[PDB]
Amino acid sequence: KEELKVIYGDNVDVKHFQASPRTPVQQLFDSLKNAAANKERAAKEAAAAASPYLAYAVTKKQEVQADPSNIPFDEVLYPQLSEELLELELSDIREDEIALEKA
Amino acid sequence: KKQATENLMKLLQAYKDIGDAKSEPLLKNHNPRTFEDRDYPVPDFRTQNLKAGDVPKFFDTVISTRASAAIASKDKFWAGRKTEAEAASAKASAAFPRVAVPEWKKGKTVSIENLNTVTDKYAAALVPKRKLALPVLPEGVKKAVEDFAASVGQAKNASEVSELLAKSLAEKAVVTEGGKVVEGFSYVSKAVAAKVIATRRAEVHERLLKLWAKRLLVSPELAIVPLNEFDAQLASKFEGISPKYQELLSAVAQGNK
Amino acid sequence: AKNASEVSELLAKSLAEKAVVTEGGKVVEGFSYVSKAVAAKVIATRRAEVHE
Amino acid sequence: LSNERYQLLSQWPDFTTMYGKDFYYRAHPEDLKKFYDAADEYYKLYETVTEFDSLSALASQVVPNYAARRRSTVHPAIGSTVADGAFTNFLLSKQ
Repeated sequence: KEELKVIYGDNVDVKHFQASPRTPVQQLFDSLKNAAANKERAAKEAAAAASPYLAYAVTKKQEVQADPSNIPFDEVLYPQLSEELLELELSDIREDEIALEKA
Repeated sequence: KKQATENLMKLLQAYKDIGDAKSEPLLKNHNPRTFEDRDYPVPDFRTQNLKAGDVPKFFDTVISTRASAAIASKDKFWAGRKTEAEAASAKASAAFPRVAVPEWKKGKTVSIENLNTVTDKYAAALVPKRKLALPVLPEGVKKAVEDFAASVGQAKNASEVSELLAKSLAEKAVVTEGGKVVEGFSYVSKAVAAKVIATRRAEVHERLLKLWAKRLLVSPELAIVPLNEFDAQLASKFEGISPKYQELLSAVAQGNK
Repeated sequence: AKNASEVSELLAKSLAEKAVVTEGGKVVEGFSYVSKAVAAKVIATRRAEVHE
Repeated sequence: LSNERYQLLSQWPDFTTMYGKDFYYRAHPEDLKKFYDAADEYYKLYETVTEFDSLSALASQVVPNYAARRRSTVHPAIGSTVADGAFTNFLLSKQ
């Protein structure tokens, strides 16, 4: 809910994204549909930052955070981990399917 | 503390090296299911003299013994892995990069051109070591294809003609490792893998629904013993089974007349 | 750049498929036409449902 | 003196190069909690050595005890080596 509160509002409907998470293309198009209010929030914050160290730091952080190529995809980063996190739920189901084949 | 942190960082390098020499899966040894013995002799409740309400408490202490013995077997793995990595931690390299702090001399000051290249080193580790090259359509090419549709006269649907060009590159977006494209890298996403789980849950839940369909077409009186109150009835002998539902099940089985 | 051929053709075809008609240089709007490959598919299915 | 302590927080190993999940899952669960505690400790040490607005009130804990030693009833600049050397003149002369 907190990860998607910054996009879809407060009535985020977390049931829809728990069941079917958003694809890497929909994570992109939710980045780009708030980027104009993100580049303007960073420019309004860098103008009112307390010192020109902090003003560069809130633009350099937003220059990295607004680029959608910098979103960390755990399946792209660690491919063997996200297949093994898949076979934690595929093995929990397989233990329920062996219990019905025995029955 | 700097030496403790260099010892810990050398230890976590020794853990990563002897776990990548053995080529083991990442989640395998942290999963205590993998240390569980499935070929254990599985104690039979019909030879342990249980009374009516005693069978589910027998089942809980056979499970929680066999689960505690899998956790304690995972602890014996990691306690033996620790001494294997602490031996190689003592023979290690210890050439780590240092934390980027702004350079401050003894009586001098700190330039903002050094506070900013330090902040560049913090925001250059915010990028991931391998990333999807998710393409934004620039306005330099999203207008050169919008007005090309507006010169033909599709200026009313000029919104959708750009988005398909954006999505067709977004869908076959390739991954890049160090700016270069690692090629032949297929990844399974988190919306694909949650569709494999949702169909596999639906094809095992319909076997549970088909299991109980046969048992309630043949024997429909079974729907009067609730599923949680079922093994609270059992005992070790058949004559010890709790008669809460026995005489009701015998009369519902005889039919509606 | 290896599949740079196909990424252009889909942009060509997406305008080609919803290509509008123009009468005198201006677009006559609300002009639906049934083509000669659509109308020969109406004939080929209607021939197959009377031959069966 | 804060600069001499900041110079040894400059030579601290970059622990954030081991935050990835290929170090998370290869490592013992107790040696990873120690590693995440040793990274939280550096931010405790570094955020207090760069608290340079606290040095001006630490200097006022040194001033009043020094300034009372200078309010000597003999001399502001008196010390033991001079006052022992002037006891040698006082004692090794006649009464």
